[PDB]
Amino acid sequence: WQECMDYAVTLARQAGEVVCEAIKNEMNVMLKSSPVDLVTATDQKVEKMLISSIKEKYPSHSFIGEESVAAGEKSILTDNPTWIIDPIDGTTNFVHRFPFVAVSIGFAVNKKIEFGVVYSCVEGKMYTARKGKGAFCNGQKLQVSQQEDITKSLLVTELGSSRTPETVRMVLSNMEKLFCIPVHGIRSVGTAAVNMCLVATGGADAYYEMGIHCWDVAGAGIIVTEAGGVLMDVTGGPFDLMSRRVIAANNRILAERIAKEIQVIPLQRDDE
Amino acid sequence: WQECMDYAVTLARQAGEVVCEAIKNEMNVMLKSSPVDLVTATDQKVEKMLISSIKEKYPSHSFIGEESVAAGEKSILTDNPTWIIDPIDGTTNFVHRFPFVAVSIGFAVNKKIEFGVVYSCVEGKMYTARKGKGAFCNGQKLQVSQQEDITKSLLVTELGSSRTPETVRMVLSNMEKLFCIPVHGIRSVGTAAVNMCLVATGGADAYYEMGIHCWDVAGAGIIVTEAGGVLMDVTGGPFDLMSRRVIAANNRILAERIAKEIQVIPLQRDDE
Ligand SMILES: [Ca+2]
Ligand SMILES: [Ca+2]
Repeated sequence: WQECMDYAVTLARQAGEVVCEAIKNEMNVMLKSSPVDLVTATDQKVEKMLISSIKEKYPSHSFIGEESVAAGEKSILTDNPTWIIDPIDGTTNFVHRFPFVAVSIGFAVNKKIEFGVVYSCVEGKMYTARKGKGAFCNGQKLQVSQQEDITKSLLVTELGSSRTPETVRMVLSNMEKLFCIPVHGIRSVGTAAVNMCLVATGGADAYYEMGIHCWDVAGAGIIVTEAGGVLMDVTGGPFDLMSRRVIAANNRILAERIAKEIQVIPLQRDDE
Repeated sequence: WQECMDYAVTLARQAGEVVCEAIKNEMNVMLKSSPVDLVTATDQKVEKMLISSIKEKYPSHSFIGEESVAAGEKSILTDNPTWIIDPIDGTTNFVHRFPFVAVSIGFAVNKKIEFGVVYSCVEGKMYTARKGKGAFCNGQKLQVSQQEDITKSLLVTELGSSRTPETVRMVLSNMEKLFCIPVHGIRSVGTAAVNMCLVATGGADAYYEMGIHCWDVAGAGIIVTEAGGVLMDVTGGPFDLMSRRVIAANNRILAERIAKEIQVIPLQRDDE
């Protein structure tokens, strides 16, 4: 695994260089499933780069990538060394030049995540973690916050990709329950990976969301657990990479409390 | 006014250094009017520092500061040279080490903002604007985005300091109307002054909020207009620095469209 990991880091860093030049040029903005689900030619270009480079040195391995699944590929995770890639987490941010866009590379062996690389381009911050070895941002070790009281916590979440009134009302209703506990506040920078990395640095205490996909959270989940945090399903049960739901918190006390307060939204899983 | 402005940029960088050393330490958080309305000793220290230094060089000048008003001073704006200060915009972010924290200085003469300085401490980004002279971030000229189509905008807003069931429901109800137009998304970085500065850079298209105060928006408002944007009331009327409500937008087509969808919350003015 370490050989794979340091290749992943040189790859994440050059894919990030591509994204950072592209953000300052004109862009072709295209639509995937709706007027608000967006893709650009840079997304597709970076995933092609990443998957071809990895196949070259590791032909035996599997790949789950956002744009590949958009081009009809499948997201079923098997025990084979799988690379789970999102070339640009933050495409809406990227299109707008809102300054938070990340490349996320997650690696799973036996359906368990072994390492994660998340590179935030505009900030120039590389976050990395390998199981048992700690979580880092540009060499500095990270640790989650120590907060255990929900009325003193700062949470991060997103409003989601749907615009169906009933799903939207459920998202907002869940934000209302949390907000009125009361919590100190809720933030949204626009990318699931960066939201989870801010939890790993201790800047936020918890992140929760329903509607994400495995490629958005694969790389950052292990940066959270290796910074001392916790991953959990919104049922309060164990985290399932393919279920489209995640609570990533500094500790089990806040995660359980968030799960107790929010209601599950119906969604198709990534392996269905 | 240019000498005042050169001084004011020196002060903001100094105060900003105080805030950035202070963020790395343990803090005693105090409460003001509710359990989510926070203040720390640094808020007060940086504010008394800013007013002492300016009052040394400029003894005829008036001041509106957040903690000074919290200490019984009055928020009235007259045609006198007035410095409008918030020592730390983003106290809740400061407390959690969530990295968007700003020092803000607006200077008004004849009740009109002449110049404004906002220093985002943890990023090391100094934003400045002088009427008729343009807005800059660290020496780089800024320009708002060109978007005139609401269904393709990215908006920033906050969830507000109130936690009264009714007000929270109107804030979220207003947010649901805009979300469902649709728009591309909504972000919240935790501070009025940095949210407005992201509109000035073209990274977001508009910012709206009700419940803010004249010290939160005095420094950043001039930066948005000198970058090519407009400030307006949520009612569509003229922007009033004391009415607790603002739309800072790239242009009047987007600002008026946002004013159409959202409903006003009754608020108690700053000058009463
Ligand atoms: Ca993506
Ligand atoms: Ca403040």
